[PDB]
Amino acid sequence: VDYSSEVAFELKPQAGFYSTADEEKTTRSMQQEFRPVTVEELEG
Amino acid sequence: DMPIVCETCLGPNPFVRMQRIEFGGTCHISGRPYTVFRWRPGNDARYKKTVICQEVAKAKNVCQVCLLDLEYGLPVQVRDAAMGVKPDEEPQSEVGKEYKLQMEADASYAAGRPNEMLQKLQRSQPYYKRNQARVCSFFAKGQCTRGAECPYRHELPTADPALANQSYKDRYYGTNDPVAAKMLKRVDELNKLTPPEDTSITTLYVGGVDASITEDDVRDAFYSFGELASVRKMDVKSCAFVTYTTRSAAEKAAEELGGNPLIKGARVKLMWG
Amino acid sequence: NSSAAVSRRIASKWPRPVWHAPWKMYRVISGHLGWVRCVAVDPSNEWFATGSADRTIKIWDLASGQLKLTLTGHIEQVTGLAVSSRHPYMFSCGLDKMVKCWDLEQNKVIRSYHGHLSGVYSIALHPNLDVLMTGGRDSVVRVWDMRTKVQAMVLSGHDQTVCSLLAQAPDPQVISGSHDSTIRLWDLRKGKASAVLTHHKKSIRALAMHPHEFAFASASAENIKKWALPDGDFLHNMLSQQRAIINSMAINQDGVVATGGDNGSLWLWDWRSGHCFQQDETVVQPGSLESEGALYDMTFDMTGSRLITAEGDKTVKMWKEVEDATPETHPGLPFRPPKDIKRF
Amino acid sequence: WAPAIGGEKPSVQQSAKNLPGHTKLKFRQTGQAAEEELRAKDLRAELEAKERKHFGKQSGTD
Amino acid sequence: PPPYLRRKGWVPRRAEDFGDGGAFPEIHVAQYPLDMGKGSTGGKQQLAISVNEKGEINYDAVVKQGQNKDRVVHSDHGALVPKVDRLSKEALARPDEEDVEKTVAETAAALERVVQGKLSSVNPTKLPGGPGGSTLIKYTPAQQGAQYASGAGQRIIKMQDLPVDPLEPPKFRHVKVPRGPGSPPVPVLHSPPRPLTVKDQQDWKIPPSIS
Amino acid sequence: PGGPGIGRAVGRGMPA
Amino acid sequence: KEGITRTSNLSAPIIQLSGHAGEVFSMRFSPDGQCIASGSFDKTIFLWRTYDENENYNVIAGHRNAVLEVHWFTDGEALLSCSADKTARCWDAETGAPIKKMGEHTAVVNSCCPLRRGAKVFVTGADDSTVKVWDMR
Amino acid sequence: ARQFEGRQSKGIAKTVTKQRIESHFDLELRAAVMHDILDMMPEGVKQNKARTILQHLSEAWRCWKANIPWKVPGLPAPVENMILRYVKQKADWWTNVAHYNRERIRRGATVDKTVCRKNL
Amino acid sequence: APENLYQAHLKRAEAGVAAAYSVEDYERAKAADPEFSLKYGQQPKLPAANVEKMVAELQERDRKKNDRNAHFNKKIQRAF
Amino acid sequence: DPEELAEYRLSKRKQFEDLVRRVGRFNGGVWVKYATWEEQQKDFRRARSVWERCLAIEYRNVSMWLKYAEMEMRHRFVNHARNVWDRAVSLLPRIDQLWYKYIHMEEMLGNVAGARQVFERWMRFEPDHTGWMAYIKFELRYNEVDRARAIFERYIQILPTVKAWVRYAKFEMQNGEVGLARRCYERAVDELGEDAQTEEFFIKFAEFEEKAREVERARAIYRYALDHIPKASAPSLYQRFVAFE
Amino acid sequence: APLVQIDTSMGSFTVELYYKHAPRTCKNFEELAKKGYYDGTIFHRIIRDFMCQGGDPTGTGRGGESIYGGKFEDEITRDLKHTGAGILSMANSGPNTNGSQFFVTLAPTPWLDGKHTIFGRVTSGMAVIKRLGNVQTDNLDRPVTEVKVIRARPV
Amino acid sequence: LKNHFVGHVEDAHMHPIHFEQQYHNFHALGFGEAPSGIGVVGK
RNA sequence: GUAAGAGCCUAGCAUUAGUACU
Ligand SMILES: [Zn+2]
Ligand SMILES: [Zn+2]
Repeated sequence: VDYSSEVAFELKPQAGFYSTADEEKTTRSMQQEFRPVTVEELEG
Repeated sequence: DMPIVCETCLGPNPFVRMQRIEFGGTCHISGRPYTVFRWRPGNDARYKKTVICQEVAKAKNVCQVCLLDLEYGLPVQVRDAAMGVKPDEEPQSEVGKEYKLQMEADASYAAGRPNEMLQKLQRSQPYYKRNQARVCSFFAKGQCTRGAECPYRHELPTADPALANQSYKDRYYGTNDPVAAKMLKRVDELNKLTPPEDTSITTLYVGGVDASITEDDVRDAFYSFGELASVRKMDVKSCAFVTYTTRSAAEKAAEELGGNPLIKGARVKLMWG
Repeated sequence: NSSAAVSRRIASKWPRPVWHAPWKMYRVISGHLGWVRCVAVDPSNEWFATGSADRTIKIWDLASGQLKLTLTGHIEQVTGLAVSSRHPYMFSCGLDKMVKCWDLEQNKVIRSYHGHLSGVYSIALHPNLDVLMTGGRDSVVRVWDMRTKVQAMVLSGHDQTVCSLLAQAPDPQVISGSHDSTIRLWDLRKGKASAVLTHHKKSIRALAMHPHEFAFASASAENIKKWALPDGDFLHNMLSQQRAIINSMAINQDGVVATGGDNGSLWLWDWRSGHCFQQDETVVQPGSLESEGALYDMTFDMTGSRLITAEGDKTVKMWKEVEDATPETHPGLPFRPPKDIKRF
Repeated sequence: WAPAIGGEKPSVQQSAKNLPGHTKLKFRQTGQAAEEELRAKDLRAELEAKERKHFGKQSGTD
Repeated sequence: PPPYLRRKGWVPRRAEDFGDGGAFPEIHVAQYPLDMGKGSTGGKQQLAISVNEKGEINYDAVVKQGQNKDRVVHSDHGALVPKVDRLSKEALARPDEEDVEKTVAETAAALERVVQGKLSSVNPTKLPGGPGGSTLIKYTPAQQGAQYASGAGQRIIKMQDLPVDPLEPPKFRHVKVPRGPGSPPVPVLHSPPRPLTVKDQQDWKIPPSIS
Repeated sequence: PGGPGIGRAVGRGMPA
Repeated sequence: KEGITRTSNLSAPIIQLSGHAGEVFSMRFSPDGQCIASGSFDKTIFLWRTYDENENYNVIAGHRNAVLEVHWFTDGEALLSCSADKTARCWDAETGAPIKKMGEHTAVVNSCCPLRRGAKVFVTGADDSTVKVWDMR
Repeated sequence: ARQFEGRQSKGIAKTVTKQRIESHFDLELRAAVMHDILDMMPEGVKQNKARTILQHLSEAWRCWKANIPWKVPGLPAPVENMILRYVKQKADWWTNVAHYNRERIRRGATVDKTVCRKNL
Repeated sequence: APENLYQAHLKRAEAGVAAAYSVEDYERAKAADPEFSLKYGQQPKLPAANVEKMVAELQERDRKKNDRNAHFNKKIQRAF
Repeated sequence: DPEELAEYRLSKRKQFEDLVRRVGRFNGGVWVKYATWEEQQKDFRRARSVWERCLAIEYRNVSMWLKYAEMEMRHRFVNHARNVWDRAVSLLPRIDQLWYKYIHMEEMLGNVAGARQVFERWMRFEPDHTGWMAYIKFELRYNEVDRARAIFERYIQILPTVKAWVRYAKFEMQNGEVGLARRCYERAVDELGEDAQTEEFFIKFAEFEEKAREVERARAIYRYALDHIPKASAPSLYQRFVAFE
Repeated sequence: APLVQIDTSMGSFTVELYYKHAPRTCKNFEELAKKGYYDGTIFHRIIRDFMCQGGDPTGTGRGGESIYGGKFEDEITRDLKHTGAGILSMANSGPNTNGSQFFVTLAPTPWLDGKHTIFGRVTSGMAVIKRLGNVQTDNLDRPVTEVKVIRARPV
Repeated sequence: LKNHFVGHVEDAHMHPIHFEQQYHNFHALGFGEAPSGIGVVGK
């Protein structure tokens, strides 16, 4: 599979009482960021 | 029980004989065995068959045959662009795609205002010429013996050579679909009214205006995109002068109103005055 | 309402226990060579079958306790037994993943129901359709056509071993209890749970229907609950805790609920009030461990006057009512209504 | 540690054990404990009769 | 904001211009209270609250979704509560033998549907044959214009099943997927946790096994 | 001489 | 539930009669209102009860083409069937036998009507542009 | 069909045949002990010591076979009694299989080549 | 212990209300908002700082905080 | 960072998917690593799907609901966190800690109306004394003593106990009301009625009327106690009465 | 005439009733609120970006009675134009066929100007309407969680 | 509220002459009867 | 010495849809 084109077997969070449009936008912005990270920092 | 089909891909006949081949094929997207339907749209037609699952069809509101959208008949790109919606999240993999399907089994396209963009960029009458025999591959190579009898078009292929390699999955999803690419570059040029080398020409010419449109009516048209310096009628030409005070406002007025807007019904053209 | 409000209602209106004569154990039958694991009474009430860890099914005379016949066909323990009321058929399941239809006119296995991926733990015959239901360690109730041996249905959703099973003619036609601590009430037409009951904290190893009322009892290591049907409305807990894993539960027509513990306890409760009028411990037959003392199955005979228990000391034990008892000579354990104010 | 869970065109592979057999069910007739025949009797009479017979005619004494 | 028939010439521009929202039909510019009506409305509509006559909110919609929409889901505390109303022999009364007979018949019918599907569909010696006859259908499109079907409204479709070759081997290979998530979870309607002593923490300390 | 007829209760379907 | 004023004795207020294998071209209620004569394109006449089962208790055959029109005779025991096979036929209803088959028309016998007061006489008009009157005996 | 549909190698049930008889026993045996373990633990006890209880059951079986009396000093008596009852279940099974295979070996009935060694 | 970490959860509760919010903060947020019901689901009007407060608060918590055979015995001398 | 990153991410995601199809269902631990890694990559669509696949395996694990909602909280996804809390608290309404952390998240955002609505849902599931006490302390924290008083009314009704009543009365004697603390002891003996006969109830009555300097009231209390209390229970009460004298 | 009140299971919001541009419709809504008619009365049709229909007591959506005994006529103007959210208009099945059913608009719906008689706008509780448009609905635009109008009355 | 997905699919029953006759009045000739009963179609 | 696999180059199975201009 390509596990960066697609989300593997994606289970989207189920809708609740609160509107999560803004949260989804922020997640995309975070994904867009590309700060330098070493392998140790990314694996912890 | 019935294909989900573009009503162009049913041809002029109000009566349709269609063959129903249950388990007749694999969906060209979900790779799933499904019920195929085959038919001849009209007398000048060939026999077209459905290309995708019924579900995979009604997900993206596309025809089972042409894979074009159902409301406007433009590829899934051009509609997704005007819909402004995210890239396809749907998994390209088939383990992924079938997992998504078996999920959605066990538990956005109908509620949009008609987009003027798509409406502007669509065909008025049906492309029945899409329901017609392929081109005779033996006529191309000059070796066709079948004469005029050939059920295949006795013409040569006149096609973009980057085109004629289109992918099902890409015309259904919307990624590098060369036809909608051509179409969006067309609208890119038509949305590209040349802002001339003269920077200070702050006037836009409004031509083809039918007489029942008055000068304050075109003022009601153009006031939104910036301050007007002066609007000038001349019905002899059925045309108008409109000068603004800032260039960028006339740029706005060209960019929004270059792709032939209609003020109160009149098909009117814009030019840099 | 509340727990306080309802507790006061309960102190006022709890159904009082109906007097039930005590039961005494009058017969041990030795002869199985492994834990007796299942019992089943024949609808004529003249023999019972017991399946064992020694892999056999023994047919016993219900009045003499005499070994009529031994049937060997399972490779592993016999875990469930069901004698058909409408067919001359016995059904067995086993840890060998196999379900068998025994022709009782041949004394032979004539059909096999193939498809459990692990050991089978529970069996139930639909009382009106020619359908059987088995549950096992694959967390699934497999619904079989009795005739064609076909797996008509899989009831999916449990997460651990389906340990108990009920079948009735009204909806829910299958009730299962699992090691995942839930009870599913199933819609047999749709193949879907019509209810999931999550009130138990331990695994539901025993289910029992009331012979006449639209209600079932479920039993855990922690509580015996009583549930109204169709929808599985929690009625109540038994007013005491057998502090045991309950392997087996049988309900009588008098409303004697017998529950049998993994420690060999046998408590007799009043259905309808929830009150235990008797508490017994097993005696294990000579040689046994006292660790090897569980009570794996119990059934009442068809009259309700005998209780046959299948035990881990490899005995069948038989209990009869001391019915020459009267509410004065033999009241048993006496009742105090649930007077407490508690949290539910 | 964890068993396989067993959830449920059709495949055309036909097993030998899945060929037709025992294609009709036996039902309990009159005389084999059929349900309508068994409402008619008192099973407690027959049980206490058989138990008394066994329990006396194993004791060997009147 | 100016009251009814007091708004001539007074136009709103911002959210704060509406008071607590609403828009003005007297005005003839598009208003956007609370920024409602800005392009598309977002994604994935939210669950709704249900409030009583008295004002007791219901949050069940969290738990009553998907396949849980259909079934009995115990969500609250009163499902945990002993029901004295209901313990009488008359309260726990089986359905009418007539309704039970209808259920037995419907279930037999559905189960024989499934069993005969499993027998026939999966049996391959069933000799394949002729063409599944034409069925007419009347199909009325979404989009009917005087250009579609040449100015006709509806379509009659002759649906002709094409016969399959009896010698046609199995056409599609079978695909493997992991099983999906399942039906949605159900509230765990437990009694209060019973406190583990530290004693009963120690009498379940299991020494390590030294082989 | 009962023939190959049945009568069953069914609602009348509606197009909308 | 919904309790809307049951008019008839029928089990339900809408009953579909199935069992035919062709178009149903004409139907008729018994004069005493407890029979159905249904004539199909399948050249066959179903006899249904109007109450308590809606049982098609008889299928009368004997026309070689679509039975286009059916009436009952004034007493309800004799039936007049008219067809496309150029043949009008008098049948006995209770019995399942045909009484008198007259085929004088040259083309499809479209229409017929039996007289309701007087003798056993029925008109039949067919494709030959001729309307013919037919006395029973 | 195997050529054109592919092998249906997926969750179809394997019979318990003579070669799987002893390994399936232990599957089922351990699953049974695991049932009991999860039901025996009190409500807030970390339910992960079951693996060490299963190791104690393996040990107690080897100790039975070798005729070694065992006494784990800190084993809860419930856990120990569960182990003893299931080691006795295996001991009954194994001894009965030994009785059975001895009668077949004595008769001359067909036994595997390893059944002779296992029975000795 | 749930009582130990419960008084530590109340440690955190009263500490964070003493650390991130004030009485006029609270009461003027209310003075803007009459509904303190039936409004469930709709996010409430509160300063955008509040969010990072929570985050920073919990992140605060964060900065407070052979081979395999050695561990085994180290459990036993621990116990034995 | 570019397209060398992306393929290291492909490699580690294929590693995670392999480990998860192997070990994922039968032994926990793994989805937490997978989801914390996807959180390190700042990919929250992917990490939310990993947490949802954990909870699709086993939703009854409080640890997983906590780690999920905390991932969501610590990245300021606060409506997402609320939704996780709503589900965790709907599905496991008997884990007090879920309710605590939902309430805490709401008051850390200065959302005390939302925190209070979570407290109302929790009180509907009838928590222990500690749940009602936390609710009361919540309403005190925002100096809402009318609200805390209404919670005490509900508290002493729901759990009718001496602990409920003596805590109510301690609240009142802290609160500024001493005729109300007397009122609450009096009301405890009438409402509680029976089973208000006990040691610590009378010990608390004595100490209250003592720090009210009504020592004749307190003597009546001590006697009426020794009268009503079973003198088996008398040693502590009587030594404390000696301590009064 | 001013300030009728709807309080629903999702919340409470209040609409003014326009006196001059549409007297018949406004009097209808006034009086029907007064008589206890819009009680229960679930919002049956909710379409995002479009409208929140309500007013049919039967829950079908097919007909809601009036004070005049049946239908009545529109009051379309070149003044009253559906311009934004919160506009309260009547639901008709064509020209001059209003009943009781109304809809609050959630968006600018030009394509209804000339067909649906406006009579007001939501003065207070636009938050409730925003939350109410985004509620979960089925394939018929019917809220999957019933949105009752627990009480409607003038103020 | 519609039946199929992109419109309403409804069962029909005619006699077989009629499908074929209309299908070939339009099919071959270009102009035929509308199946809705509303006039004729095409040129 | 098994014999497993990864890859490289070259490496003959399935498909019938899609190609516009005021
Ligand atoms: Zn098409
Ligand atoms: Zn050619």
